[PDB]
Amino acid sequence: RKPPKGMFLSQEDVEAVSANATAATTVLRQLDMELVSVKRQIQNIKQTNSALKEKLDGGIEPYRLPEVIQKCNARWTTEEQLLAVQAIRKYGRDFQAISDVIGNKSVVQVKNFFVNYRRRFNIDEVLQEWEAE
Amino acid sequence: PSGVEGAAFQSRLPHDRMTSQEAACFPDIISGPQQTQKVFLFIRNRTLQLWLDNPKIQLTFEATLQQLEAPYNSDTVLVHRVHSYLERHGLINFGIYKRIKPLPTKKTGKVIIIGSGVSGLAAARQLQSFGMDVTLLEARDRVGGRVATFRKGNYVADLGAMVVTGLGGNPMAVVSKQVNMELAKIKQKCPLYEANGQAVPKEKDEMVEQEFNRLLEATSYLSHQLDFNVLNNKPVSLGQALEVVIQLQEKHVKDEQIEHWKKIVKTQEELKELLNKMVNLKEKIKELHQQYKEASEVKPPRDITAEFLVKSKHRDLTALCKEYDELAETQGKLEEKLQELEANPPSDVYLSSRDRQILDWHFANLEFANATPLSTLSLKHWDQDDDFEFTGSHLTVRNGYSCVPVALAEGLDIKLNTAVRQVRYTASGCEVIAVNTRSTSQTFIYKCDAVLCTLPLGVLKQQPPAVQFVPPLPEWKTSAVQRMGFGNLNKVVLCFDRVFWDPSVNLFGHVGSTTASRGELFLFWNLYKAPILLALVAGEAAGIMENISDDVIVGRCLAILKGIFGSSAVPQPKETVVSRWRADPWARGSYSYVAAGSSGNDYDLMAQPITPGPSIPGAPQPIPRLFFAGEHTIRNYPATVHGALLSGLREAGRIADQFLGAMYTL
Ligand SMILES: [C]C1=C([C])[C]=C2C(=[C]1)N([C][C]([O])[C]([O])[C]([O])[C]OP([O])(=O)OP([O])(=O)O[C][C]1O[C](N3[C]=NC4=C3N=[C]N=C4[N])[C]([O])[C]1[O])C1=NC(=O)[N]C(=O)C1=N2[C]([C][C]=O)C1=[C][C]=[C][C]=[C]1
Repeated sequence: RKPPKGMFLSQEDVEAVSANATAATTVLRQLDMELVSVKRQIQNIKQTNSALKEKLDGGIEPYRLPEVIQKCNARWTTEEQLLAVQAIRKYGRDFQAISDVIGNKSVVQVKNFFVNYRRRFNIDEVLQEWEAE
Repeated sequence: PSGVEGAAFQSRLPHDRMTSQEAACFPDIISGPQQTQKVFLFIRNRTLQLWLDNPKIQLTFEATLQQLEAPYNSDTVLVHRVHSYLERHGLINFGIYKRIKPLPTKKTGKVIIIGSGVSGLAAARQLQSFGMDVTLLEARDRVGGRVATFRKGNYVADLGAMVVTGLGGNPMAVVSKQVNMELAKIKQKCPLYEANGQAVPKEKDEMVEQEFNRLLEATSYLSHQLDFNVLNNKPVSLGQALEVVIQLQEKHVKDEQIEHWKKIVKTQEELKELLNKMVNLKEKIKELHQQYKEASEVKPPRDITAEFLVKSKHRDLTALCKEYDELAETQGKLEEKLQELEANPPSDVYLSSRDRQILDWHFANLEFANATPLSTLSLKHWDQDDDFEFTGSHLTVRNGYSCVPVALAEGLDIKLNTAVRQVRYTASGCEVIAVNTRSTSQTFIYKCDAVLCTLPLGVLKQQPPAVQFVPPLPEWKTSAVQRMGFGNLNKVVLCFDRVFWDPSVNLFGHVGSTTASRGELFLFWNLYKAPILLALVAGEAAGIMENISDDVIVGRCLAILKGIFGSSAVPQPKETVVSRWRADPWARGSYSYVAAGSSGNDYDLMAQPITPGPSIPGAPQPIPRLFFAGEHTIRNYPATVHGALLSGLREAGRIADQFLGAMYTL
């Protein structure tokens, strides 16, 4: 029904190693070459990758910006409203980014902002200019 | 098994069914009702038991009925019929028994039997026992043919048959109770010893053997499932198949390596693409930090757009630091997932050079079993006789097997040194023309009703013929003779003054250096009381070694042995002999095999007798005149003593039935 355990034997494979006198050693050569031609390709890309790693040496350590820890207030200082209007100009609807920039307003206050001051900071215009980029 | 059912089994018969041969002489019973069948079977078995229990004395119709019960000793035509069948076909009272009723005084019919091998002897005994006139014609100056036994001083070793292959269903079992052969069991254990002269260690010994075994099954699967039996018209041999399998095993090893590295690259290149992304981010980062730094250095107070700039760039920078942190994450995974794959490779090779060599010894062992190059055996059929193996441990005939032919020969008309040259057979009888092997111009003629031919297949094969058939054998028979295989295997007998091997070890292998010579002295037997070693020559090697001088052979022989035991534990041999069966003109080989393109069926053709054409045209169809026995004639037990012995019984039966007529068939 099935070959012995760990003996391998396809109908297809048999017809292959018989179809002529040396189809035998022919086929074990195409593999012997297909093999070495990959073992080599490995080293090529192990070498490529080894050098691309030596560029990433040092990490991003000299570029990392210390931890800002600040209490989410609820008042909109004029300064903050101004930061806001510009964060919109630059970021569109990304409420997280705006919130990050302003520093001390949570992702929702920001959404609410969009609705209160909508009239007086022409947030329509501002948003429609952000799109044009 | 045992009881009366043991007897059925120990006689090679199904205890609870009627055989085709029984259906033949009891068509009344077998086409009858199940009830009668059981009575018959019982009678049969019970009789067998009786004979078996005590085969040193004849078992008569009386003495049988004498020992039966109701409802069985009820019908006595039945009992008499049964006993008479069993007797005719040598199931009971065969071999060497004490007769109760000294021999019926005048004989009927006359038979010439060519050759006093065991097959011939066993047949003669039966026919004489059936009161017929029998004479055997032996070319050699001794009985026993391929049962040869070297004797000198206390040295005793067979150059021919040597082992009893299990007593479980073996006619020979009976014979050994009639004849004091000394039967010693053989311990299976066989330590191999590489070319260098040192043990293959348990670790390897086991892996190779086990692979060998798997390799065989593999061919079998290949044959029955994949049906790989013809290859551009020629029948596939076992040898061929073995290669095709090894080839495929080699292939898959490669196949496997290939897709393992194929897995490394696909991953070690997902990694590249990630590192590329990672550089380019570290790039944007470097420059963004600069931008932010320059925007922080504008000391305040600042207007809001310049304050926003600091803020903007600050977020923008942490955003790109989140990313190049999740990528260094990913990077770590793919980098370990790669010490992974790269640490557990698949295997380097299917089999090493030391391996392929040890596997070769296992092939030699098989070439020995079959007396032939695996490239000659039939794929589909080489093992057709496998089912009918006896059960029990193999044995050696410690006092030399010759003791059997000699026992059988006793009482018989045997003309030794008489070489048959022509067999002519006609509607009214046969004459056989033989010569004297010593002065070969000195001629003999034998007249007879029947000729039983037990000539070895090797002989029957000769071109051109050593024995002429007149008229020629029908083509259906000669094709059988061609198609069948007749191989070769040889022995070297080493006689020393002292044991220097392991007394408790019966056989030990030597591993050759090449495929080409796996057979050469590949195996040694410690079997006898005396200090004697036996060395096999099998496979392709056997044939070639026959052209080498005895000394050179005993050369390579001692060489190997020193190699294994120490260059000075191994003395010169006191007496040596070397067999050459392919050379021997009264053998022309050693025993038969199922060659590629043959089948078990050819063996049946061998046994089929020959019936001549009519004398005067339009005269009635004649009686069959020419009959065959021999190891090559018995489908289920080729190549053996017991198998020949059996073919002898067979023919004697069939001959008597024909010539003395069968009273029991009614
Ligand atoms: C060879 C061999 C060896 C070495 C070993 C062995 C064997 C073998 N086997 C087998 C047997 O032996 C056989 O089969 C038998 O014996 C056979 O018989 P037969 O059939 O009978 O035949 P032969 O014997 O041959 O005889 C015949 C006769 O004839 C004559 N001739 C010829 N020609 C002629 C004549 N005459 C006249 N004229 C003419 N022309 C001759 O001479 C003869 O005599 C075996 N078996 C068994 O059983 N056992 C054993 O052991 C054996 N061995 C084996 C192998 C197998 O495989 C073995 C070994 C080891 C282990 C196991 C087994």
